[PDB]
Amino acid sequence: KPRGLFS
Amino acid sequence: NKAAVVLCMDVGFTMSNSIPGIESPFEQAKKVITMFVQRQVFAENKDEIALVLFGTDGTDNPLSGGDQYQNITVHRHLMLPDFDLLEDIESKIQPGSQQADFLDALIVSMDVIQHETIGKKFEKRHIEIFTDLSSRFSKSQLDIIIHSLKKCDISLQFFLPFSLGGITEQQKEGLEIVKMVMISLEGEDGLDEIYSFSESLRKLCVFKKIERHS
Amino acid sequence: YKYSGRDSLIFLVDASKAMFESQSEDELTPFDMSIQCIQSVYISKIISSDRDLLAVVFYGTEKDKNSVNFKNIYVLQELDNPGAKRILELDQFKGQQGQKRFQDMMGHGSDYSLSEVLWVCANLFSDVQFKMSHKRIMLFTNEDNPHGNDSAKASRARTKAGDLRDTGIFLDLMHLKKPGGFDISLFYRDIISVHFEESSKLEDLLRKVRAKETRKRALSRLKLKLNKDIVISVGIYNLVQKALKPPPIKLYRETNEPVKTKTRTFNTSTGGLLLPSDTKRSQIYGSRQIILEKEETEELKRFDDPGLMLMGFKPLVLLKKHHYLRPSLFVYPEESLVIGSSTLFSALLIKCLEKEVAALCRYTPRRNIPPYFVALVPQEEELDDQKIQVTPPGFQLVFLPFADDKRKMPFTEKIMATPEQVGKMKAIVEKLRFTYRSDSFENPVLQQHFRNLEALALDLMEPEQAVDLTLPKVEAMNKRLGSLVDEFKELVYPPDY
DNA sequence: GTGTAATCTACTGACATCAGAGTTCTTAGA
DNA sequence: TCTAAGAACTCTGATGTCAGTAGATTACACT
Repeated sequence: KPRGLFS
Repeated sequence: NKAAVVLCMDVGFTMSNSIPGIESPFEQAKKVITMFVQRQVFAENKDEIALVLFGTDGTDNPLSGGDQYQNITVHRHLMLPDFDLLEDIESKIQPGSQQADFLDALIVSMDVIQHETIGKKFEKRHIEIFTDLSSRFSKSQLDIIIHSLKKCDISLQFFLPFSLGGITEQQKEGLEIVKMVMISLEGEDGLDEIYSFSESLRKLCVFKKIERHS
Repeated sequence: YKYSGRDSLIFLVDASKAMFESQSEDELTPFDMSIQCIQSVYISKIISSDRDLLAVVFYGTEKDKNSVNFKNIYVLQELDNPGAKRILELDQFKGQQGQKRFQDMMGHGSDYSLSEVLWVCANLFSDVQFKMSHKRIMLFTNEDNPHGNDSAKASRARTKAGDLRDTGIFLDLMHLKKPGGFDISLFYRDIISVHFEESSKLEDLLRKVRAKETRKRALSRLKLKLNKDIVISVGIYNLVQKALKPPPIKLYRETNEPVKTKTRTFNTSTGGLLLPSDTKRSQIYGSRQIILEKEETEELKRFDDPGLMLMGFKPLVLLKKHHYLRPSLFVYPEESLVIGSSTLFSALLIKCLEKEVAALCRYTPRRNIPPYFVALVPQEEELDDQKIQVTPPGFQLVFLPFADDKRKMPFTEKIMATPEQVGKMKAIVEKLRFTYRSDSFENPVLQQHFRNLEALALDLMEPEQAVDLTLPKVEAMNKRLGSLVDEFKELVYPPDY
């Protein structure tokens, strides 16, 4: 799943 | 939930030149970090931001040294995002003329995390580094770095100008090192954690979906 | 029909000594039957169609009052919008003591002439000023021959009644009750629009229904545009609305007057009065404050000129029912704006229905509104039961949801059932069937609110305290299913609650 | 100028509707 | 050792709508 820069 | 955000950018020299047909990785990742900072700004998410604009022509870091933790200027520590930080990103940044390692900046941001994420309550951490892989770096603490990233629950992502699907042998070996590092973080799936910059634009242009817990 | 027009029903009861006291048995009374009918329909109309018109006028009476000072006709209350101060008047007459009052105020029942009676009612409908949508007259008599004696009166009657039929007025009598004498071919086959001693048509006029209605009012007419050049004229109509209670009105203690709210906005630093220009809108983000013009706080929404934007078409399996957003609306061309467009509407409808595929579009209901994505799922007409409209033919409007709506669910794992208990649950689900008709139920809230309204209005001894189908009939479920609850307990239930 | 049209634009009743505000409930909680 | 923050729902008030009505304004027009 999208994480960090995307979460 | 809570999260800590520490964005790591390079202000070196290589990104100061690029193909005329495509925007420089400097300005490209600049718009990216600008559009991304806007994202966590509008959403009232309690995520805290710190910035590392490494590759600095000077050195303004808590871990200043002659060669250890060098050429680093933390824009601001790990607190809530706010506008003036975005504006100061938009204005204060300046093209550089030096070249500096990122693994150094990785450890510096790591130390900021360990020095602050226990000082105040958090639940999970990220570490993001934007660079062009034009650094002279040694693989010394990589095992230890990945170790205590696992221990402190810090997720590392890299963002590179080239696309997985013409770069220097320096850039190519850095990419292979990066693949090694990401697999050493999670495993084979570490390939997905590789990110280019145009894809960052495509995947990020939208504003933050207004999530809501029921 | 003409919308501002209104539905008007005049009431007309045989006030002779004929049925004032027939009372063959001791269970009802024809006047007490008609008055009950009038009271019931009138209170139903109160809530139902508060804007309509009613009037009650008795004939054959001994006292006299009407517009034209005729003989033996008494206009109890003229044509006017329904109101309590009239239900009170009618109630004054409901009862044995009530009928004593009725007889000793206006008369036992003198001679009469339905020719003249219809004259009277005609003048009544004429006198009103507002426009009338439907005009209907209800006799309440039983002397199935108005008069077999003076035929000339009968000729005059048929003549005038034909006239009223021609002046735009309908007429209807419900044959209430007579010993024998329960026929309509005697003098009325040519009046109203086989036969027995009591009228079914008067039964429902006691059904006491109390919803409310609005006519064929277009919610909004917008121009469906296929492309930037072809446009058609569609009327976004509405077919389910969730009636909230009528909004209350604020009144003074000492006098029950309207109180005319006067909210305003004014300064705290000084006793000034901020006029609407002198205000600003604001938000707080990122520890920094924001200003926009009040004009801008709505300018921040201008997205498309009003209308519908059909883009493509889509396979009806994909429009998943799983993601309803707001009540659907209905689509049907309005020939008024773009002449002939009804053709293209029909074309789209026929062809889409034939090829079993949706039609997606952008909906901007009014100016200043962001657009949503709505699908024009076509609908075929159905009439079969009695060749009356059931589902009107055209397109629906299933609003399709936006990403900001999915509301990510707190994932949990699945555990399949064993075919044994599901095989028995087949029997359980079979047993408790029931056909669900659309208008099955009522709001207990709306219904009870309306009730309590009549209660307080009419100084009743009691609220009606309606019993409403919403609550389940518990014993029915306990019985018709049998003790299978213990079966599924022993199948798929251990000791813990 | 004078006078009669035609017809746009008004207002209102009425009905939907966003938003705004009043209210009870879970977690995080000195 | 418990106090806010969001939630949620309902409710209220404006904004905009539609059909209708009818007024006043504006065009047309007079040898």
